[PDB]
Amino acid sequence: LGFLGAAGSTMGAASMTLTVQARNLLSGIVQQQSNLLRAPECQQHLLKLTVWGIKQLQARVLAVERYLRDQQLLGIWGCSGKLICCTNVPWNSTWSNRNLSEIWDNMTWLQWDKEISNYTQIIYGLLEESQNQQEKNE
Amino acid sequence: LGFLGAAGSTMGAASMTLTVQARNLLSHLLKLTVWGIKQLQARVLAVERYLRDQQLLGIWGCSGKLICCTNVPWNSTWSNRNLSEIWDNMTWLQWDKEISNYTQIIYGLLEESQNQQEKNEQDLLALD
Amino acid sequence: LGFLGAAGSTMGAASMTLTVQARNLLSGIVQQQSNLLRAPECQQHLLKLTVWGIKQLQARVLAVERYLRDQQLLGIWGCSGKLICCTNVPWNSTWSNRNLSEIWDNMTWLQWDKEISNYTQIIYGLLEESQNQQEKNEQDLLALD
Amino acid sequence: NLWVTVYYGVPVWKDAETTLFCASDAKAHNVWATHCCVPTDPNPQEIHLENVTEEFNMWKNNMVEQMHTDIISLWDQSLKPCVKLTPLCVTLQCTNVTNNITDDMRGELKNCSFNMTQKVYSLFYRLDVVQINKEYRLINCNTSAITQACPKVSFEPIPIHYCAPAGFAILKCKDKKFNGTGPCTNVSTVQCTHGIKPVVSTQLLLNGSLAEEEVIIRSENITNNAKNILVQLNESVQINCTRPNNNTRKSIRIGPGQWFYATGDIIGDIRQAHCNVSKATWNETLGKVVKQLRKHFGNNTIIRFANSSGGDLEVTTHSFNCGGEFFYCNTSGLFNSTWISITLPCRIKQIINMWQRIGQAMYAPPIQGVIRCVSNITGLILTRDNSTTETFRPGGGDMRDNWRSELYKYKVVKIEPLGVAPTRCKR
Amino acid sequence: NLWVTVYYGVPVWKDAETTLFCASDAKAYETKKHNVWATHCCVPTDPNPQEIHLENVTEEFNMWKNNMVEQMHTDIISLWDQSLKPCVKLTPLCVTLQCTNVTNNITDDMRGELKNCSFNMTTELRDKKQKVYSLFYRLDVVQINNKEYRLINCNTSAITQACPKVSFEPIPIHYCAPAGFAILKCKDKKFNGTGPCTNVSTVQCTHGIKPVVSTQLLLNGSLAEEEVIIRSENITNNAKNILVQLNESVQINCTRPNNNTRKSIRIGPGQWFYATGDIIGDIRQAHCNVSKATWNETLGKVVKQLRKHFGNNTIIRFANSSGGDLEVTTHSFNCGGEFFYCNTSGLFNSTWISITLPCRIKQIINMWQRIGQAMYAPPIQGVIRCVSNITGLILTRDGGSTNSTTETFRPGGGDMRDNWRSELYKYKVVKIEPLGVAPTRCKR
Amino acid sequence: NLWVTVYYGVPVWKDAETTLFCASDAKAHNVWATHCCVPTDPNPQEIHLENVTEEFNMWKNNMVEQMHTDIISLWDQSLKPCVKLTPLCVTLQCTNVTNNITDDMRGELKNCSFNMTTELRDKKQKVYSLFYRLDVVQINNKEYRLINCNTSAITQACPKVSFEPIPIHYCAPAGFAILKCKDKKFNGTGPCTNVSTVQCTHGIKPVVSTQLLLNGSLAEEEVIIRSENITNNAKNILVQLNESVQINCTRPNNNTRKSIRIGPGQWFYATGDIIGDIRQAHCNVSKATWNETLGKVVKQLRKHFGNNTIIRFANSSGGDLEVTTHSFNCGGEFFYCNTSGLFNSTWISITLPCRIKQIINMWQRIGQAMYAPPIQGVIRCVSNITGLILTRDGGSTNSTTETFRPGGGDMRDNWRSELYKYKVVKIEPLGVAPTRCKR
Ligand SMILES: *[C@@H]1O[C@H](CO)[C@@H](O[C@@H]2O[C@H](CO)[C@@H](O[C@@H]3O[C@H](CO[C@H]4O[C@H](CO[C@H]5O[C@H](CO)[C@@H](O)[C@H](O)[C@@H]5O)[C@@H](O)[C@H](O[C@@H]5O[C@H](CO)[C@@H](O)[C@H](O)[C@@H]5O)[C@@H]4O)[C@@H](O)[C@H](O[C@H]4O[C@H](CO)[C@@H](O)[C@H](O)[C@@H]4O[C@H]4O[C@H](CO)[C@@H](O)[C@H](O)[C@@H]4O[C@H]4O[C@H](CO)[C@@H](O)[C@H](O)[C@@H]4O)[C@@H]3O)[C@H](O)[C@H]2NC(C)=O)[C@H](O)[C@H]1NC(C)=O
Ligand SMILES: *[C@@H]1O[C@H](CO)[C@@H](O[C@@H]2O[C@H](CO)[C@@H](O[C@@H]3O[C@H](CO[C@H]4O[C@H](CO)[C@@H](O)[C@H](O)[C@@H]4O)[C@@H](O)[C@H](O[C@H]4O[C@H](CO)[C@@H](O)[C@H](O)[C@@H]4O[C@H]4O[C@H](CO)[C@@H](O)[C@H](O)[C@@H]4O)[C@@H]3O)[C@H](O)[C@H]2NC(C)=O)[C@H](O)[C@H]1NC(C)=O
Ligand SMILES: *[C@@H]1O[C@H](CO)[C@@H](O[C@@H]2O[C@H](CO)[C@@H](O)[C@H](O)[C@H]2NC(C)=O)[C@H](O)[C@H]1NC(C)=O
Ligand SMILES: *[C@@H]1O[C@H](CO)[C@@H](O[C@@H]2O[C@H](CO)[C@@H](O)[C@H](O)[C@H]2NC(C)=O)[C@H](O)[C@H]1NC(C)=O
Ligand SMILES: *[C@@H]1O[C@H](CO)[C@@H](O)[C@H](O)[C@H]1NC(C)=O
Ligand SMILES: *[C@@H]1O[C@H](CO)[C@@H](O)[C@H](O)[C@H]1NC(C)=O
Ligand SMILES: *[C@@H]1O[C@H](CO)[C@@H](O)[C@H](O)[C@H]1NC(C)=O
Ligand SMILES: *[C@@H]1O[C@H](CO)[C@@H](O)[C@H](O)[C@H]1NC(C)=O
Ligand SMILES: *[C@@H]1O[C@H](CO)[C@@H](O)[C@H](O)[C@H]1NC(C)=O
Ligand SMILES: *[C@@H]1O[C@H](CO)[C@@H](O)[C@H](O)[C@H]1NC(C)=O
Repeated sequence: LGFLGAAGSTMGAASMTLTVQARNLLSGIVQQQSNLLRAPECQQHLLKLTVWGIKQLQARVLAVERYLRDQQLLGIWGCSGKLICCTNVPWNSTWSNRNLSEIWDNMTWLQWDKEISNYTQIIYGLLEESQNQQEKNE
Repeated sequence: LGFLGAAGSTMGAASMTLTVQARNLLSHLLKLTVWGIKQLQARVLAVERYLRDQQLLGIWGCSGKLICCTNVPWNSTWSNRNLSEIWDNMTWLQWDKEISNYTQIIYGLLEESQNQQEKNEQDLLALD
Repeated sequence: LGFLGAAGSTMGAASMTLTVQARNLLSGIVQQQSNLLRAPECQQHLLKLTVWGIKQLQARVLAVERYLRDQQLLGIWGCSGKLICCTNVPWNSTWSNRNLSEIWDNMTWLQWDKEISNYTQIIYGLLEESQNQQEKNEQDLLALD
Repeated sequence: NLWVTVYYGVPVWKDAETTLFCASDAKAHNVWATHCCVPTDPNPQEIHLENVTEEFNMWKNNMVEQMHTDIISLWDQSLKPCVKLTPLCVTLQCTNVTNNITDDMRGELKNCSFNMTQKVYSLFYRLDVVQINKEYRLINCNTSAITQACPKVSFEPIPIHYCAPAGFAILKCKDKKFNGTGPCTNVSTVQCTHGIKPVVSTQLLLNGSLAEEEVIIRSENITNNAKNILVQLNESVQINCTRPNNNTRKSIRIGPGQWFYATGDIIGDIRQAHCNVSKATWNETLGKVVKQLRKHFGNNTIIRFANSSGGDLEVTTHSFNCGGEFFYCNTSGLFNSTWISITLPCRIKQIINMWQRIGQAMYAPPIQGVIRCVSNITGLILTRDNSTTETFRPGGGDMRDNWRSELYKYKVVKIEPLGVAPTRCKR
Repeated sequence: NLWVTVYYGVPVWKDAETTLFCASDAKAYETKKHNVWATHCCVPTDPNPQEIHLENVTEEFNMWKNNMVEQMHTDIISLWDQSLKPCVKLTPLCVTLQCTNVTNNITDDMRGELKNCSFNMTTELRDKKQKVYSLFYRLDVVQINNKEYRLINCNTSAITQACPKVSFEPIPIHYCAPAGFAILKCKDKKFNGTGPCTNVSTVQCTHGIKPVVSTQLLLNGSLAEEEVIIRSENITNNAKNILVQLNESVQINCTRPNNNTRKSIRIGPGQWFYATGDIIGDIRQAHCNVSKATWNETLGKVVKQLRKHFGNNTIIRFANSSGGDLEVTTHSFNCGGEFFYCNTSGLFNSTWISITLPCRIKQIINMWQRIGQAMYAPPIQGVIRCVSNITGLILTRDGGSTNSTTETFRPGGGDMRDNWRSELYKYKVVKIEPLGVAPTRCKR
Repeated sequence: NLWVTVYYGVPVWKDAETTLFCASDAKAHNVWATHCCVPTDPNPQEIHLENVTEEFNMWKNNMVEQMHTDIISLWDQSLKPCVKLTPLCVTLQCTNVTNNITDDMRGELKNCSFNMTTELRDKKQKVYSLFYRLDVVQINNKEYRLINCNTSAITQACPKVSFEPIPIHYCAPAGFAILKCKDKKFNGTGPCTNVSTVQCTHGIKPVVSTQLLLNGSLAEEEVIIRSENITNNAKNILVQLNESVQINCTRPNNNTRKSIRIGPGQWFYATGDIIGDIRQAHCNVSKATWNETLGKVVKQLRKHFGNNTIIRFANSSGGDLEVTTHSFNCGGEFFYCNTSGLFNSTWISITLPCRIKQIINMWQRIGQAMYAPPIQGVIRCVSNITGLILTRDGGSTNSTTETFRPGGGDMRDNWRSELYKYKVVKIEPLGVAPTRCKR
């Protein structure tokens, strides 16, 4: 469908194609830097040792850190190497009391994310605790 | 041998240098001066390309491996050549040229295959 | 005992808390991003001061490189995702000739690291070779079916 | 027994603000050329998003603020290393330039002689000087950083494109007859914006996009009389503008290593600068606007167009800088009617308080020869002033409103691949 | 038949030189938006830091070679200079001055301290030069050979006026390790500054340090715990400064009693100069109070400890400073935005076996012992009072005969690195190397 | 039933642009490497790629463009913080120097005085200095302006700044590699064998010169004639010699320097009186060596130009001194030497006079110029020519005889002559192949 082509599809339908969104960030970073590097030579601007050149470099670094933040976190939760991982943290009815057919069908991921936005930090903390317990068990 | 010393080796023989080749991908006052900026930009560039390749391997499965196998069959369309013609009497450089314009096809297939495998392991875990 | 509380322990006892240090180092990127939420956009002041900024930027880049180098080595050696692993590389008496109990107790990790500093690169090359051979052997088994 | 599943590659996003980068075509000495050096995509693409409802707010859109900041910065960077005109603050001895002129230009130009560190003379426009105590001084002689623009720099607008940095995406609203705010149902994702020319004007918006099959009227708050109303036309109105007098340029030495570019004698007769708007076209254009204005004022409500209000010249007359010279045109002939070949005289001046700042100004060196400009009127900036009759006047001066004319259908979002959902599945 | 085992998360470190990041309490930023130390170094520290005691770990420290000190020094210079880069330059004031004496209600002590100077300024039309005037302190004006004067830096550098909106008031600053690094600190009581330390603890951030700038006497630092500590790089040399850390502070009360006003002079298009205006009321000297008994007791404690390196049957004598410029001959601190140079000869004058210190004010400041840059400190309206804590002395030992039997100490120093050393001496930066190997008995 | 197998660490590469950085010998205020920082390995590594043939093209080498950019940027960075000389762009009153001056310098060296400010804006001083004619332009009689008053900003080079070339080693970032040709008698445009891989190039000295090269590498065994297209007269010919030619250059006068304080601590450096007599600048080229050298060059040219044909050498067309003379810099001083004494022969110790100039618009651009402060004492330098830059005339008439002249001047050619052996490639570790396996 395209990079955000599944955005209006249901969560269930959109569980497919995860590979394109996962792939798009680093592909985009490399392609943009490549396009600039061989561009008709304007890097003298970067080499003016001005604030513009620094901001361009800062943007690249922060994009990398955001990427790694997510990978590092998946490593922490024990999900490294997978696009889809199951965990041992049970779902709380507090976060949502809607059923699986109710949410996986007839709702997009954008809608879902808004519905449970306020529980993001709680869930992430719980996922880390669960993995820590398993490291202790093994 | 050493870095790229296997460039003249056959594809089969060259598999024995995968480790060394991989090892070369990621090799106090500081002010804004030309040499300083170029070094920092260069470090960033190396990291960005490194990660692109590591993620691609993660997506396809095989994370952490130098050598792996997937379930995508080889199409005679890409190249109808014998193993005795590919793994011997041929280098990796030559091979890359031979199938250069099929790269994206292969990659899309690898991505879809892993996606299906992930759905299937999720279903089995859901059994009970 | 918190981060590095095991530093004065002998190697055996110290290994009981590898998890503690690993968690503090392997969460470093995640924590820096959290700190940027605590003081959102104060970085805009920092971005106007270019020398201060280049030094701090250099530090951020290096932190990333250190992270990736450790992960790459564990990956190439076949110890990805583990804090403790065994490999198929025999130990040389040349590197160290003391008995197992002599090494594991009555000596700290700092002392140990000094004892074998000159063999680190040799060992790492061997760890690398063994893993590559193992991967070929797996490919053989798949082919045999 | 539902469990938390973590998914990576989830197609979601949030409103976000970042810095967009500027791309340009192959053809881009121009002030924007250093900044916009990245080539645009040779074949830009968009992805339509089926069944996605998004929400826009053109009045709170940080694409507009960025364009505004970037344009000011570039103009200042360009002028920063150029000759300062402080040495020319000395009192001038001026005559009335009545040689071969029409009456409408009488006293408009002045022939001023002065001393330097040497007797020199040049011509000035009346609007750039102040009579004091034949003695004249520059209008901001002792108050501002008046500098000379370097003659080599082109300020001709070149379409530029804003492009998202990786990790970001620009969403575009394609709804026809879009209000500029609220929910939008025809949304596609794009790599970059369309090319936009960074055209600067007041009262009438020039060389923008046209509306499709309707005149669209947008404002932050339609009844609030403190807000401006932007009107986007579906047809352009052609306007021809000129400075018919054949000029010449001379340089003088004002200090060590410092030269000033002065207006020399005018060749031929001196007549007034002006702009031509087709009369019939303009009357139909106003009628269309009125038909649409009534939607918010009533079906039988009477609508009047008034000429102007008090204020600084830049916001009381139409302003544009075509050819590199600055024109201030009297638009009262365009807004003088009640609903229920027009010649606009123009004044020209060289010291410009660009961007409505105080204490800074740019001096525009004169253009030799004759200036002839052709441009498209694509929209209007109006302000609303007993319920029977509503009255509207031309407005402007806040440049954000011009940038917003094109950047109303775009928003920037950040992509966030991680999220969770429950499922019947445990490790 | 043992095998190689690989471990990650091993508690091992190596000495290292890296860049630390600057962090603060955060609350100070919200409170004072114009403080350079809060604007920059904006990153919050944890409100609740921990120290991890390392049981049975011994480390060596060497404060005299501590890279953390060098970083602090450099960061300060860098921030300082950036703060002045966008400020109005005073180049147009490097003119011939015509000066007379300020004789209006002047006490005896200041007869000739202040001058009334005037000059011809051209900001309008580059013509009609206008005679203007302002007051100056004697220290900043040099006579050209009867009433002809110039500002002291015209043959060295341009002077940049400090921006009135920029505050340099010291606030606590913490240095924090980036991930992958740790800071070890020495907790030993009575620590020498060098060599092995028994009680070592790991921290993420240092205690807050106020970047107070002073010469010959440290202000607003940490006190020694239960002892007066005398430490130096080489105690038997005389080429080194001696840092004496006191266990009790000595309070000092400083004032600039004269009530000032300002004259705003327009130099150019948004270019303004703040000149010292007329002085309201009578003129009397700036000065600092030190309690006499407290000061005696303080020296007695210092001497008692100093004797450990010299013997009991010896004479210890305190003397005043040697000649040189003000930055090294007088005590020098910035009080309430004004720079003060105080005479300490009244303190370091005794032999062992309510003290009023007169002060001078200077406006043209050549900082950090650099030559070629200069700052003009704009005048402050009203009256200025500062109440600070003396926390440590800086002494130098003089030379002498083979066996004079008497040692003489003076209030020397002046290299800012030492002030930073007095707070950072307890900290060391190490890097963590979590990956390593050992022999074991297992196989895959 | 072969299936796809995936490999990582595959030894393949593609042509690529990269970001390069500096490395040095550690042992070496010198503008070329104040912050090079990275030491090279004392013993650079090189890997021979047996059975690899690769394509190189020196005329499309991105490394040349990058070197050009880095050189210009560093140059400007050096001058950016130095004192401006705007206050010297005033009417100058000049007479000739006649004091024990030889004929060659009459009218070349001038004695000039002017009114310039002191440290206070309220006072002026009368000062004087010596100037060379090339930088002084006559008004309408005894009155002169600086040559670039109405043309460019003049920035004084800072004292205690060296321009002496330091070998710069370019190094590739991880993920990239530099390939090199060891193949002998390689002209830079075709495939080469004997390819090796390095991380860093040999050090290249950033020598700036025009018609003749100085202190470059020598060819092995034979003189190599390199050009993009020999047939097209518009292209330059880079001739790399296999033996050096020694050249001895001097500025024989014993000079002095004055230092004039102006403004708030700014200083202007100016030429003072000359001690002893006044003599003309010159360069010596060993004569026998020069003759033999051209014969060697001609012999190689004949491969493309004929055995029975006539090859001639002649002096260049007119134009700016950086076009018509041999420009170089010794000790920081700028020389403009006459080469017509070298290129004057027909095939089938030579003293060259030199001029000295101080206000220089380097890198073929207008709007900026550097003022080179004087050097006290006597200047002497000895260099190795190692190669020439030549161009050819029409040849359409009487195409039996053709003439070559010194030419070019495009600064890029001084780099191409050293970088022709190197190529940047990127490493692409991933690839696939069929095999017998399954998951
Ligand atoms: C070592 O460490 C010591 C610290 O102990 C260092 O010494 C310190 O140095 C700093 C830096 O100078 C100094 O901070 C200054 O403090 C000034 C006054 O602080 C007082 O105000 C508080 C609160 O007042 C408010 O709240 C009360 C309610 O309780 C109200 O009644 C009041 O109206 C007001 O709203 C008082 O609590 C405090 O009381 C003190 O107690 C002390 C007990 O120990 C005692 O010693 C003190 O003497 C005092 O009694 C104080 O009264 C403050 O004015 C300074 O800020 C000025 O400069 C900044 C620059 O950025 C301006 O932004 C700010 O507005 C101030 O400028 C005013 O004055 C100028 C002209 O002078 C004027 O142009 C401005 O407009 C401002 O106008 C003021 O005056 C007007 C006229 O009256 C008035 O209308 C206005 O409202 C303004 O007041 C600055 O923050 C520390 O106090 C000082 N500490 C001590 C103790 O000495 C030492 O330097 C270190 N070592 C070294 C040497 O490095
Ligand atoms: C091709 O390659 C050749 C070979 O390398 C190269 O020639 C060399 O050029 C350099 C640069 O011009 C020459 O370097 C100078 O050498 C003199 C030698 O002095 C003699 O006498 C002293 C007496 O004390 C002895 O100690 C010494 O060993 C010699 O016998 C030095 O005096 C020069 O130093 C000054 O210039 C330096 C510039 O980098 C400064 O760094 C240094 O501090 C000195 O300057 C300061 O002090 C001076 C005191 O006299 C003062 O006058 C100055 O104003 C300033 O304050 C310098 O090192 C080298 O000798 C040449 N080699 C040969 C064999 O001739 C070619 O130039 C090159 N070609 C091209 C085109 O690049
Ligand atoms: C937008 O909604 C329409 C329904 O209104 C979706 O169209 C249906 O898609 C299913 C497959 O998932 C087909 O079996 C139906 O026959 C389609 N209905 C019609 C009327 O054609 C459409 O797929 C949705 N868009 C997205 C992106 O999911
Ligand atoms: C380049 O090609 C040669 C063959 O021409 C390869 O050399 C052979 O290597 C095998 C190794 O098992 C020997 O048994 C043969 O005797 C060698 N042949 C000859 C003629 O000597 C060489 O290895 C190839 N280069 C690379 C890098 O693989
Ligand atoms: C259009 O904008 C006006 C602004 O006053 C608002 O009242 C109206 O509801 C908006 N219409 C739509 C469809 O969003
Ligand atoms: C819009 O403007 C009117 C004034 O005519 C005001 O009454 C109304 O409250 C405004 N709308 C909003 C957003 O409150
Ligand atoms: C070190 O710590 C122990 C335990 O708190 C204490 O008894 C000892 O006195 C300390 N040593 C020093 C030098 O402070
Ligand atoms: C204490 O410091 C002095 C400084 O010169 C040194 O000589 C002495 O050896 C140190 N003592 C110990 C126990 O470290
Ligand atoms: C300096 O100025 C005076 C003005 O009277 C002029 O006569 C004199 O020739 C000038 N001197 C120089 C060296 O330019
Ligand atoms: C020499 O240069 C010519 C022209 O560029 C080219 O055709 C020829 O192949 C080159 N020689 C070699 C050995 O590559």
